[PDB]
Amino acid sequence: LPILGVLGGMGPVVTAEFLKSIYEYNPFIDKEQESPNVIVFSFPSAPDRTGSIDSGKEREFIDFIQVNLEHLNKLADCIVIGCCTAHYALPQIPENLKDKLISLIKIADQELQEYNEPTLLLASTGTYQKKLFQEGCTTADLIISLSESDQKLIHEMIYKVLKRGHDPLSILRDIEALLEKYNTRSYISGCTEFHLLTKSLKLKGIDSIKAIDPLSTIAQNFSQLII
Amino acid sequence: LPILGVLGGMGPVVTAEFLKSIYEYNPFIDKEQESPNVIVFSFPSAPDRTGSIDSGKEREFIDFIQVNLEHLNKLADCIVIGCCTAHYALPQIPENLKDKLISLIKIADQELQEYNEPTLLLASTGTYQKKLFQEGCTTADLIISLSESDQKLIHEMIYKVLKRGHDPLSILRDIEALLEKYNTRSYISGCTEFHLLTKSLKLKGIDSIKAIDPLSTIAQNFSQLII
Repeated sequence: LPILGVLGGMGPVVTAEFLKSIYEYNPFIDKEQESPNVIVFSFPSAPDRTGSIDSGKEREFIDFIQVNLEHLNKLADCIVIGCCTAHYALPQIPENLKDKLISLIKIADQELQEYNEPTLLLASTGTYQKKLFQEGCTTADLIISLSESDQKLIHEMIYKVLKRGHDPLSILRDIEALLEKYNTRSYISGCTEFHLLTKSLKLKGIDSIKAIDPLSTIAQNFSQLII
Repeated sequence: LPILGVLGGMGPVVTAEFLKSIYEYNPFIDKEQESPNVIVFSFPSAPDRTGSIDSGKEREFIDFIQVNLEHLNKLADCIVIGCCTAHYALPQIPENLKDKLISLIKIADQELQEYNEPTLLLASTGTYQKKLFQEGCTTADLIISLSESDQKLIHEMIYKVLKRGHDPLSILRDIEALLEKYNTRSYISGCTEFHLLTKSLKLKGIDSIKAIDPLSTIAQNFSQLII
């Protein structure tokens, strides 16, 4: 039986919501015993990702990621790091600890390739500084980058609303204004906390916005992805 | 930093909801880095608990519990098995694998001691057959037992509604009728899926029912319990 390992806690609110998504998207038919097997390491003590870039302390963060990948390699068959910015550490991690890894950047890339329309990357300044989507996606030409000022506003939404567990729909107007400003109807969840927004839109039946949301995709396609 | 280990997946819907409860009850003040560190083994492939009792296959179930306690003993500082019925396996498990264990039966017992009023045990036939609450609680005299017929109705609620992720408030009328039938205003979540009901009551501000709910208690008192 295949086990998904989740290096989580970045942040904890979205980590818990992702685990919930896994079972919401894979309801069992007859017995509970059919349902996805998942190991979650929800460690919010993980250093601030953008903080680790803005200060000099990338080594500290990379070690955190490496030690926990060592654990999860022994326990799980596939691994996901529940944080986009955190993927910046991967070039420094030995290749053996990334054999089972499913990249959120690549999941986003595959989805955007099918959608094939310009889409607004909603992400932290850290994710933008490290150019994770621009350097990782075959569909980089379809990715619209936020300006520096709008990146800082996304930061506020992430830290003041989403990470603190407040209603994700409270930022919907700010998001719709951004989409209108950048002339698109789609966003990429370039920050995992936008899984929370994506769920809230789906719950309300708001189909006007296309969300390229890697965590929703992983949950939805668990059967096929997790081998 | 103290880590809670959760042997979960019994069932998965309540396991995910419990992890969510942990962060809902412990909102951070300044930084995310303050928040609870938790390892969840959500393995729904765990054999049916009552099924393992009704068939002859307790050994199979005990081994499942033992192998995963071996893992979590190395990783966590405190351990919780997210299933009341599953506690029946503990007498067969070596004493070294239970040093870090926090019993849901004991958490319920401590709470009932403070409340000090008769309370209806909502639990599976398996939990009743094994007499986990009657044999484990100092406050056993305050525990009202469901009749055999009403135990089977609780079974239906658990399997048809709660485990399948349907709205826990859909069984509220049946629960209120039971409380009235047994002449009390309190229940014990003798089955972990009643954490889902407890959350739903709290969300709606229904204060007329007292829920002795071990998972809510563990989430709420994480700081003090998890050492």
